[PDB]
Amino acid sequence: LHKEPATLIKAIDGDTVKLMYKGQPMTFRLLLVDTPETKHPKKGVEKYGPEASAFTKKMKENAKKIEVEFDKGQRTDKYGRGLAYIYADGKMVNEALVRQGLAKVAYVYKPNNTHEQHLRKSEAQAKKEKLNIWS
Ligand SMILES: Cc1cn([C@H]2C[C@H](OP(=O)(O)O)[C@@H](COP(=O)(O)O)O2)c(=O)[nH]c1=O
Ligand SMILES: [Ca+2]
Repeated sequence: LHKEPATLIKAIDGDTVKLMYKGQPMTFRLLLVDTPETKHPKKGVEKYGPEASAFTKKMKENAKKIEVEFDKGQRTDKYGRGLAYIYADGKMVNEALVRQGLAKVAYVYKPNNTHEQHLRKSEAQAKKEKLNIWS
């Protein structure tokens, strides 16, 4: 796997962002995580939804460098969103959210699970500390 630069266009929510990738505006969906929904009516504004978005937003807006890291499988989901591990100044946003109890490790679709254990460990740590989602 390798990191590729991307430029923030707009953070949509905690796990979905619009990035300029290879001079192309693209919506990216954070691999292996699920931040609470703030959009979809069928889900409603979920607890920590807002917090997860602010977090991603903040992390990404304050970053000097944004990098996208595709996994070994599909790079896009059925919605056409790029599936990556996104890094803000070398910090994986996916993990950052999980570690904070702002996302749960979800949608682990092999073989796009390269950092699953990593994220799982951070999630365990967040549950362990009863952070946000786990509080
Ligand atoms: C993270 C991720 C989401 N998705 C799909 C699973 C869900 O489809 P459905 O929308 O049909 O439930 C949806 C979850 O994304 P969101 O959390 O943005 O809703 O996106 C993938 O297909 N692959 C992935 O790796
Ligand atoms: Ca989500």
